[PDB]
Amino acid sequence: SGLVPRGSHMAVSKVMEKILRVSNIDKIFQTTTQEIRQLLKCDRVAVYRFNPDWSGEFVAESVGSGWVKLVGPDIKTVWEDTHLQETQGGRYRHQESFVVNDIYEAGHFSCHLEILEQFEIKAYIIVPVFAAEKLWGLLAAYQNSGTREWVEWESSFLTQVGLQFGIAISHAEYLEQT
Amino acid sequence: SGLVPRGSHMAVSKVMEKILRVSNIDKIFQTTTQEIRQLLKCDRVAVYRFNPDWSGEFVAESVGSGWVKLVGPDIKTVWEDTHLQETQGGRYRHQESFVVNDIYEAGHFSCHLEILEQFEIKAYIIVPVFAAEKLWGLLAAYQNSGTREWVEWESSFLTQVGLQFGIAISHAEYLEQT
Ligand SMILES: CCC1=C(C)/C(=C/C2=NC(=C\c3[nH]c(/C=C4\NC(=O)[C@H](C)[C@H]4CC)c(C)c3CCC(=O)O)/C(CCC(=O)O)=C2C)NC1=O
Ligand SMILES: CCC1=C(C)/C(=C/C2=NC(=C\c3[nH]c(/C=C4\NC(=O)[C@H](C)[C@H]4CC)c(C)c3CCC(=O)O)/C(CCC(=O)O)=C2C)NC1=O
Repeated sequence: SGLVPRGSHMAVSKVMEKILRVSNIDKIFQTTTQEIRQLLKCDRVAVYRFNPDWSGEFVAESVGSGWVKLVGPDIKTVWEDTHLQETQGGRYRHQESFVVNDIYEAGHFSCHLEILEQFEIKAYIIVPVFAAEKLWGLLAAYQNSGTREWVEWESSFLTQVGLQFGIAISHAEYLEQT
Repeated sequence: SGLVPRGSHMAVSKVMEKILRVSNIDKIFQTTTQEIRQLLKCDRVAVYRFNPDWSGEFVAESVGSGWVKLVGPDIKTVWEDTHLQETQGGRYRHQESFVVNDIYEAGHFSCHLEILEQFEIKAYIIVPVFAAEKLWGLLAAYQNSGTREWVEWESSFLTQVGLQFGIAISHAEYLEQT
């Protein structure tokens, strides 16, 4: 019997069309984080951009009602993570994605737990965004309402959109090139 | 622990870069069918294009040594399939993909089996290629050496490249638009 279209495949395909047709990458990030958050039924999806010193800030997001807005006019949410700085991007530098069903089961340090608790994160998936051969930032999906048993299609989907964001950034650089 | 890059994800991402940078869609089909065939370790990967009457022909392929070449200069391999014609594209019109581990276990008619046997096909995956809202053709992976227990990542991968071929064709149309 046939295999009908899958949500993740159709969402990734839609991102590709936007990259082909939309020059405003901010707008691609804003609409795409929204589409991802709807498909994953999670509480926040965010793009985090590294600074040269490996600190960074949230630059785009979609967030459900009842959770704090971390991106917007006259807001700048910075996270200067000393592990990511010391290691120049952690495992993400090696193009690894990471899946955490329960932040209390991951062996995080308490100062890291504190920040996760501040953003009300209970479970997450984090993937790399590479532009050219450099780690440019991270794309993350968060569950704030409770723990979550993420499945393979969900982590693969988020990884694939991270690749597409990377291509979007790279292509914009290429086009300019004036 | 981290999830390292997956072959299918990196291959789909490479196709997207080609679509952004390469105007020659023939060339995208030829190099991409080769990449797919290597990753799937199968014997033939082919793009089949429909004519207005729902007959069609193979327009690009990668094929292993020892199997017949069906695409090339001064060759035209047509398959006029009466089921696909009568139904205007079969299940593929509804954007369904199809996975067959063993052609003898699928309930095919003997005249269909005959053609499959002519091309030495034992097992296959077939996916749609849509350009705009129209079924433009099919992208197929074939095992000729024996039956094959295809797995989910393989069918998802082929489906995703079918979507990307569709976007490639659509975008080329859009750009012309002169
Ligand atoms: C996309 C936004 C985002 C960021 C930036 C983030 C940071 C972050 N901090 C990490 C680890 C870490 N972070 C810290 C430490 C600290 N962290 C601090 O903010 C303090 C300044 C300092 C206290 C000393 C340490 C010690 C680790 C490694 C141990 C652990 O996993 O907690 C990890 C590693 C998890 C892994 O891949 O194993 C991430 C992803 N998570 C996110 O979702
Ligand atoms: C990409 C290249 C390619 C093509 C075109 C192809 C054709 C093809 N013929 C099909 C069915 C069919 N084809 C035919 C009949 C015929 N077929 C003929 O070539 C004769 C003219 C005629 C004899 C009457 C019939 C009766 C069916 C439906 C029953 C069956 O599954 O065999 C199906 C349906 C399988 C499904 O989705 O269930 C396909 C995909 N397979 C491929 O890999």
